[PDB]
Amino acid sequence: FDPAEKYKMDHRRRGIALIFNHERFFWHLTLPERRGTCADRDNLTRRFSDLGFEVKCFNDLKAEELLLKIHEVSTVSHADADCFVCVFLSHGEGNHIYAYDAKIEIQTLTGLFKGDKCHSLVGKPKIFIIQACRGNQHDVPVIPLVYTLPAGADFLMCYSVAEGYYSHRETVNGSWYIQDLCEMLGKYGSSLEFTELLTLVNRKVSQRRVDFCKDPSAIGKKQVPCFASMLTKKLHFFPK
Amino acid sequence: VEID
Repeated sequence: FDPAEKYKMDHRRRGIALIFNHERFFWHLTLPERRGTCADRDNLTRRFSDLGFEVKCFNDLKAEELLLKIHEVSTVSHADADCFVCVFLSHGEGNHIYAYDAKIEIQTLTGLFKGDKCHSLVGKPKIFIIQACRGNQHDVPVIPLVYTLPAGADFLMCYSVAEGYYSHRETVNGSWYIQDLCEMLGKYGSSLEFTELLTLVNRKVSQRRVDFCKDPSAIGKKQVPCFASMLTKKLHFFPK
Repeated sequence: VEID
């Protein structure tokens, strides 16, 4: 048993990174536009391309179209890839994100990549990154005083905020979480272990606060990101 | 800053 075991990241390709980027919504959902989201999209495109990913973006897809595209990707072979990345930039609440016209439960999307459904990603990291609100709590500031594999294995779910909370987006620079994620990818993505790097992102995002707001009650409010690992090995993105 |  090797405590230092790393995923094999020596396939011919790093893999695909999908970015679903949602700026506007069907009028009847009564959801506000998400200015700054195309900055996140572009930022991520640069950072993941630099790590060797083949980045593919889709803008304001309807739910049916979104589902079709993710199904397609889950069905093409990833045999010669190291991993798979899928990013959602949108509104959300509870356990769902919004496509242009309707909510989608996040588990609907991830289930398509479980090992029985996507054999060519078995044993490979399947990384989902979600910039979206997750409920209606606004976090307050405080100060200190044969070995087979499970079909559910090797996912990493990277959320911009902990369960139940609002997440924040600057109208020009992009979301707090994506800005800080991209800064850390830029500096450390090609060297640090990926969950180590996500932890740094947690610290960066937790230092930010709502500095100004039309609602004075929301001034100084906060956000902590949250990642869930079902990974079984250390994950690095050393230059290929 | 806006809420997502």
